[PDB]
Amino acid sequence: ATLICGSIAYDNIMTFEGRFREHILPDQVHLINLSFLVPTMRREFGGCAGNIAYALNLLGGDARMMGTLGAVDAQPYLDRMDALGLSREYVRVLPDTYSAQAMITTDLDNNQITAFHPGAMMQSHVNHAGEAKDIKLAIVGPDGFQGMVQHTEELAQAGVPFIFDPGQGLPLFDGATLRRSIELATYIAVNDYEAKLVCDKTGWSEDEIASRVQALIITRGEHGATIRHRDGTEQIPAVRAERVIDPTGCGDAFRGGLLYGIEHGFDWATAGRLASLMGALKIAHQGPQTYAPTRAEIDARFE
Amino acid sequence: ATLICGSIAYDNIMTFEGRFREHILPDQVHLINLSFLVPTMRREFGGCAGNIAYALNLLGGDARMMGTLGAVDAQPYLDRMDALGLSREYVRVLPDTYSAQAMITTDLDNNQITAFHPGAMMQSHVNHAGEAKDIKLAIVGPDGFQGMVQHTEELAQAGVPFIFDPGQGLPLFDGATLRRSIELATYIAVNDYEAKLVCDKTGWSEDEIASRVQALIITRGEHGATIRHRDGTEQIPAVRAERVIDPTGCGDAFRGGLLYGIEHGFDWATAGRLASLMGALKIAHQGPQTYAPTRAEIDARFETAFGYRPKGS
Repeated sequence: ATLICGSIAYDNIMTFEGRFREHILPDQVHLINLSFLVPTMRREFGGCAGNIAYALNLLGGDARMMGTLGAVDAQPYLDRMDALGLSREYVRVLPDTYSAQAMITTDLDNNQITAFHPGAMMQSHVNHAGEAKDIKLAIVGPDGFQGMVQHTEELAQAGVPFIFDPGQGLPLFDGATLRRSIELATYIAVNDYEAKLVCDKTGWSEDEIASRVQALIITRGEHGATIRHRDGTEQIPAVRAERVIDPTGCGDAFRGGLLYGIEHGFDWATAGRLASLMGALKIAHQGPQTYAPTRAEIDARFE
Repeated sequence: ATLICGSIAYDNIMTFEGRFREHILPDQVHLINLSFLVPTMRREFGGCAGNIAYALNLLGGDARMMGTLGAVDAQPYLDRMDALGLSREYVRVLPDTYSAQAMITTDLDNNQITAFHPGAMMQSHVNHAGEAKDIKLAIVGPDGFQGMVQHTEELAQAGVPFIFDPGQGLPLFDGATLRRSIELATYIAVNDYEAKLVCDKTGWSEDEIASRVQALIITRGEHGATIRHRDGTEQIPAVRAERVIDPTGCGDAFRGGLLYGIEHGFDWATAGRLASLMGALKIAHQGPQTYAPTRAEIDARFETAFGYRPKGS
């Protein structure tokens, strides 16, 4: 099985049928005390653990989420996991906390207010990667900082091969902990720019990073991807999209495709293309987890 | 007893370490993209019926909440009403629905933006206010619109005097329904900007509104309140808060006090003062229902602010 260590999040998408600006009051200190009804408040399913697990599930793989939700608002995702046949074993629900979530409100003129609450994601380290069962492969993506660090350590202790994917959590890393995570890692995935940040932060050249992992995966997105291994470098081409609707989640779809390749028999040339294709399949849809290709639709679109 | 019609909600209170006034200006033209971190979210018992009931209950009144909750998450609020000695006869719980959820963001100016996910509140008209027994007085506060209008008509038909408190529900009213609600109403409570809205929407002046009820009560935040009744106008002084912690529920705490004053035969000056005190007692604590003054404390604080002890006439 594949142990997907990452954050589990909701995006609450809210619409204000009105205009924010018409609600500043002319008080000595500008007053705003706006309340508005959101009867069609949307629940978008997110977080990288969720996104990748969803992508690995569609491929026919066996995905195991290790992430933390909040008891205040866990049920919807728990319900969704069960209906998708996803294991909830390593999904810990913590009391008196909210799940990781963004609140996104747009008015009629398309002005936006975004509040992110980290929530249950900041206590993801209560889930210990090593103390599991039947894991052949993992991934560590963006999560609460402590969780990310602990997972890398415990996955190595247990001897599990794992993709280190610091993602948007990369700015929290210093020279030393980034250097440490790379050595313990078996693979690493980043985009072209993050690869550059990693070089700049570690003080190691790309060559030096490569020698410390079985593969270094650099996604260029719309210009494709690259996979640097022992024998050399695969040049993964970009997959032609049906349409561009929402780029949000493509990276995680790409990873879902990638993790299927490693766990199964596929070489880096096929696995890299599998990844690429997953990124193109999600983009033609709104949200991270709305695209739902059947497996036969994936291998037909592969050839 | 006093029937408290209004929303029952869980408040989800977030802090913005900044000022909305710095990012939302009406003279500006660019697309707003305010993005911020909310390190803390506080879950609290809220909703206008809950808050007003809690306040009336603190004073020793008999508050009967009439509102709807959702089955998926009603339980802790029900357990709380039991613990508070608040009767649930008129609280109805609806299957396969969430209770109302307020997503409240507060900034360093104590300015607020609320996204209100009504859920079970949208079904609040499953309650019939005209069937409530032993009711001598009522408030109709912010709720699902259909429920608001229905409570209004039913309480009037049954001859129960009521305060019409449209509050955040006001944009849901058109002119004719607003006018009709006021005609049916015995008292109106609004804040100062809501009063202007009522005037603009009804086409009535504040003078004309006042003439159509026993009292028009207008709250002025930190400047206290105005009560326009048949025999003059009372200007209610603010109570300086012991400290300013959380404005959520201040208006409701005020309504709690006002309702107590009306039932125990307080004159408008004394009723408004008590209302104004409850507001200040509330603000010194986090959450709309965290404050728990004794009746003795309420009384001592009233005298300290106003110069006499509040008495029924």
